[PDB]
Amino acid sequence: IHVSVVTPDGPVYEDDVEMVSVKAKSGELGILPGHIPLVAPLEISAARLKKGGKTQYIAVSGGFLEVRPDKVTILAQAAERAEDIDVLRAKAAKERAERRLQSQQDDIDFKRAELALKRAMNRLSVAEM
Amino acid sequence: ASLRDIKTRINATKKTSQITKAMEMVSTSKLNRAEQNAKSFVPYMEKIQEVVANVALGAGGASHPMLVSRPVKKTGYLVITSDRGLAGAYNSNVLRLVYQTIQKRHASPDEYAIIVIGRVGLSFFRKRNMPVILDITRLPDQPSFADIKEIARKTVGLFADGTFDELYMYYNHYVSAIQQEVTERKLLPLTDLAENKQRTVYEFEPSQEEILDVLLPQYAESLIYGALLDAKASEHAARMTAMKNATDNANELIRTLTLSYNRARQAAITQEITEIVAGANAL
Amino acid sequence: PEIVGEEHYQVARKVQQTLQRYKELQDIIAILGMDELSDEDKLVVHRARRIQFFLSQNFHVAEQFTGQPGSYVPVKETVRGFKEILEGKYDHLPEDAFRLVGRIEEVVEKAKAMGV
Amino acid sequence: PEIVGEEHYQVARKVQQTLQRYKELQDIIAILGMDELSDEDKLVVHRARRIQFFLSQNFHVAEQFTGQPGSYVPVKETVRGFKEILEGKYDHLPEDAFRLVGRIEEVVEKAKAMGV
Amino acid sequence: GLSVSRVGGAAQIKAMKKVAGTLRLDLAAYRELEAFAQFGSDLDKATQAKLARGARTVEVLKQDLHQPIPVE
Amino acid sequence: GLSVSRVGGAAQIKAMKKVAGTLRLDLAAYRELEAFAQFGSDLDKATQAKLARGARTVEVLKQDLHQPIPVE
Amino acid sequence: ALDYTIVVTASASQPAPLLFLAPYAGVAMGEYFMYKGKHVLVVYDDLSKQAAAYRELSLLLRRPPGREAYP
Amino acid sequence: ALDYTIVVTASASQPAPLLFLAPYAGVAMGEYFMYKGKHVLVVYDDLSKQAAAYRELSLLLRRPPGREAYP
Repeated sequence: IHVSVVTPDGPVYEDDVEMVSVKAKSGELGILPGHIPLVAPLEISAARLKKGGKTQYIAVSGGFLEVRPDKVTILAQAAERAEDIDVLRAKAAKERAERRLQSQQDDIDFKRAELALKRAMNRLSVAEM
Repeated sequence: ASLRDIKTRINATKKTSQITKAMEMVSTSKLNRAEQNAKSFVPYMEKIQEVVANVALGAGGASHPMLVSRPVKKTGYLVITSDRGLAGAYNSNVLRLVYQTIQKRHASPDEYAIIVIGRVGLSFFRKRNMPVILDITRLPDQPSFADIKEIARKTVGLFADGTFDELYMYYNHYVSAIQQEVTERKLLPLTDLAENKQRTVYEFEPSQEEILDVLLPQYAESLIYGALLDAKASEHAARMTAMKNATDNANELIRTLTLSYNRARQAAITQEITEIVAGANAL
Repeated sequence: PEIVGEEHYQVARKVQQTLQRYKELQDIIAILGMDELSDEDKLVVHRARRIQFFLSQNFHVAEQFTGQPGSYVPVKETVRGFKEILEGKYDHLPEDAFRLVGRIEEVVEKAKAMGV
Repeated sequence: PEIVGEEHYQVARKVQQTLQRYKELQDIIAILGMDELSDEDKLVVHRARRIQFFLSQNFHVAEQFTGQPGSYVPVKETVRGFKEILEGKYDHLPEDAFRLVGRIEEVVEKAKAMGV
Repeated sequence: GLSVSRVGGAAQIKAMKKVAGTLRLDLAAYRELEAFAQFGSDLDKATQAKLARGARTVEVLKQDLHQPIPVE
Repeated sequence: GLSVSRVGGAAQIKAMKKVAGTLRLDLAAYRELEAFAQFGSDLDKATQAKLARGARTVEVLKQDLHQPIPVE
Repeated sequence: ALDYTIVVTASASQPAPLLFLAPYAGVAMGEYFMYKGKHVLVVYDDLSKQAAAYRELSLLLRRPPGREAYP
Repeated sequence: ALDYTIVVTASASQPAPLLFLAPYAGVAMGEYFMYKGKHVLVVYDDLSKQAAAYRELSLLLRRPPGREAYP
């Protein structure tokens, strides 16, 4: 029935959509409810959710398809929603700069407190009773 | 016994107690966010475990090189340490168990290769002169998937070249906030596998082989990232426990130094009053 | 060195150097523990516990206190013993094997009586 | 401010605040370096060094030792000089040319003599 | 934290008596945590709100010379 | 560090001033930076080179017993 | 503020008994208006100096000293 | 136990001279049975009270004291 796009970071788009037409590495696919349990490795492309009257594009990087007759499950590693494929390579570099400055910040926030603790232990070593 | 020196030593150990208490609260908040990140990773992991079980356990599937155990000419090692210190027995236990399992059963530097995660393990295996073939460092406190993803695909593709022939993981398992159990988990070949008590047969759209060739590196990367998040959670919890014990040791030092302070205070006042009354008796 | 000898003097001053370095670390060990020492200070603490316990000795007078018969150690024997400890020959033995022991042969027989 | 006035009190208090904020980053600059601090605290250490070297004078009694004649600096001109350094008018002038000068026009003349 | 008035509470008008009792608690919660406030995003609303209200309490309680403020 | 010479500089010869004015700076930098090398993560390469220069400074300043060295 | 205050001064150049008797002159000038029904504020700047002056007088009068030679 | 025990008491309200001579009274009572060939147990409940009482008596004799003002 319903599609569920997940990521190791967290679930992205869970809705109630009856038509998905994601491209596998063999070729096109088309999924309606009552479908056979089918397994497909997804190419770097967008999945088309076009059952709510208007289409809904969701991009996958890495990408893997597990369709049940009960539900549709997409195992993705990057699941951007704007889904014009250049925006995934743009958001990857944007969050790359973000996680680089975050990894610098999480190191300096440790080292400042570590200098405070080292000087405070130095004062005990100098005091020496 | 030099009352002013005892007072300055009391003030210095009070300030160390304050700094270690602030570090305990910072690492407690980081442990909370690490548990939230692991709970975010949980459903992807259970779904990839379900799919890999239902595919690799049915209709043979042992033709792939990651299921069947090839003969062992080398052994890979994926060691997960911390980038930063002030965790007590985190890196010591992990690197000690890795050093014991390497020096126990190989006795040759060409029979193994080590992939470290963390500056502490990297400095460990460069002090001990061991190969550190894949060596990324400087991870955030709550790490995302891409930064471990590139070293994870390099690890899996370095297995797929025929180099490792097997590899293991070493990380601290976060159970509840005080133990941090050291685990040796065999990463791959994926011999140890179990179905989810009920199975449904699948239709393979390209073939079974191409689906395994895409799926099994992703399952190995998901295992690596799950062990990495679990090790980061145990890192924040071990630093929390270490700073709590530092506060307790600082407070015990405070109370013994205040006992000695009161002794020196009484001795100082009785000394000065004996001096003054002796000088008054002198006249 | 002109009174006792060069090697005795070197061993005695190196014992005093390691014990002073272990005395300067007791605040870090007492608060932060043995975990943050930078892998040479761990070696200093590890050898200095062994040295501070191997300085202890059973007496003939203390046989009425414990029952252990007591020992008499020549100077060359204890200089060779502390030189073997400072070289790291007995890093694999437990530190409570050095308590109240005359010679390092007696250290080794006590440590294999313990189980090591 | 009832004795020195409002402007002198505010400029002196802000000089004390930036020099006290500078004597909290001393271990951080000495260990972790300048590249890692922030682009908001390095402005603080920037103006702190420009203030800390402008606190020094050439003396009249040091004329026989260095050849520089020495200066008597009134209170209004030094309050104006530290106010102009706190506002940021002299950030483009180097770390020297504040060294051993009387007024802030002497800073301008010495920085033009240095080529800047 | 170290200053005390043993009469005090009976030495206030009722308007100050209604209001100063929680400013005492705000200063206690701030002076306990001001040595902990240098680094870290500790808690979202349990410690940052205490530090914010206490850091504004310190700025409220400052005066200049020769300007006595009336009671109201 | 604690030892003071209040005549100092007028007591030294002109060679010893030129040579020891940076000896004091290197030993003071080593005494200040040794305090952060007791425990902890590590220090970067520049002040570790400073620590190496200071360790060799300490090894220079050691003497033996009753062996005075001429100033040249 | 000088329309309603009284200033009692015993400075450091003054002899130690004037230092000693300044606070008692303060209460003796306050108790007049206290027993006339009025409300008085009396401020003692550095009673520790008055204590040191009474210590000085008791030691020069050779009274037996106690702690820190205060009588 | 009162078939073989002797109780020598000097309580807190008694003056320090009687506190000074309480254990010596106990040993002078024990020496009789000691030098007659018998065995005696003697218990001194808080000799630190005797030390404080002799410290009192020596300070009232105006003897110059040592550390913790004990003579």
